[PDB]
Amino acid sequence: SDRSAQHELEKDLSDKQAALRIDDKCQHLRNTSEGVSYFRGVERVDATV
Amino acid sequence: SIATDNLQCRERRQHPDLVRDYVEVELLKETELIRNIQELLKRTIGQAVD
Amino acid sequence: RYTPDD
Amino acid sequence: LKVAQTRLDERTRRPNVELCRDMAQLRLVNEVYEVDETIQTLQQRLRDS
Amino acid sequence: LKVAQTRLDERTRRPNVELCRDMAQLRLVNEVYEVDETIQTLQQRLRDS
Amino acid sequence: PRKEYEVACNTGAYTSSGLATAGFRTAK
Amino acid sequence: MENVRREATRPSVPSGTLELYFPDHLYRNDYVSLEGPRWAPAIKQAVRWKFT
Amino acid sequence: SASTPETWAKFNHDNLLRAERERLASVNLRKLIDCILRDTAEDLRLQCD
Amino acid sequence: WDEHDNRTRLAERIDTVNRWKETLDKCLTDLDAEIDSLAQAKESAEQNLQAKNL
Repeated sequence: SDRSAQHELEKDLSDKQAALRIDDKCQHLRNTSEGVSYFRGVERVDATV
Repeated sequence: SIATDNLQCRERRQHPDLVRDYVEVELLKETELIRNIQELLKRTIGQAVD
Repeated sequence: RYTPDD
Repeated sequence: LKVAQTRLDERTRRPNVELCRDMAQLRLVNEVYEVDETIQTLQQRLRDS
Repeated sequence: LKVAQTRLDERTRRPNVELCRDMAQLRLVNEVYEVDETIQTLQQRLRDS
Repeated sequence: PRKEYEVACNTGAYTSSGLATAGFRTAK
Repeated sequence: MENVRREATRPSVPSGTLELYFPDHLYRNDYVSLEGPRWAPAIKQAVRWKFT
Repeated sequence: SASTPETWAKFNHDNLLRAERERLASVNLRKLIDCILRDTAEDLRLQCD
Repeated sequence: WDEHDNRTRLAERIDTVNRWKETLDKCLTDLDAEIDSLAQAKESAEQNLQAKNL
């Protein structure tokens, strides 16, 4: 049972840390940068829980 | 709002009963239908005013 | 959740 | 507008539960629409000129 | 086409008699219409890009 | 045994019950 | 002998073609059928259940 | 001298036809909107049933 | 003089409609506040019920 509980905790650690990396990429996005692109359409989008 | 409350209350349930069928699926269909309805309404009213 | 196929 | 869209785009890639309808999304969509009406007004002024 | 239409304009200062239809004006309206359709085609290319 | 049948039942582009290998499984 | 030229204020027929370098059409063009959230919503719990 | 009878007539004729076309377009859009309203209501009804 | 008096009439009309406007706006703001608070109380009572089986 101990090891099972550990497993759940590290699963959560992994997914959250991936999210952190994504939002660091978000943060350091800066005006007149490279990857900026006109994408159009997907604003009114909510598949969110 | 009624559908959101329906799904919320259904989520509220005790441990040994937690199941999923059309009920959840069909309610999700309701929600999606509703959202599409609003967007189409807004576009139509825009054309009307022009 | 996936086959090898796809 | 370019950069604002850019920052909006990526965040739908986030995995299962950490995806949220954050006030970030709120303010972002507000900015998008508002700058749209701003553009329309300015173009009307241009025609006037 | 700026220079084209202004080039056409001041022809309408001419005094009483020598004011005359000429191949110039015919050719002038021809070039006006064709530069217009040129511009719209190039806009079409812009949308495709 | 059960392993083969769970693989058979949960493989397609349709839905998926997270019947994991071991450890606590999903409440749904 | 010439005043139609001053009366050119209102185009009898002409509409013609104008001059722009700012097309920037309104960001919207037609619609797209959206789709909902994979899996079902999750909100809040009071007490939970366990096998120890 | 400022105008000639046929030109003045054609002036009037053009304006009339313009108004007529706009009225036709309005009628068409009205009917389309009505039908969309009806279909929306019925489909949501069936889904709830 | 007739023109002038008509102008003054329209002035007073617009002033009155303006003040009615601002009162209506403040009422709507309070509407939002109370609606939000009612929501909060509702959810709180809900989990209070939820715990009542243990």
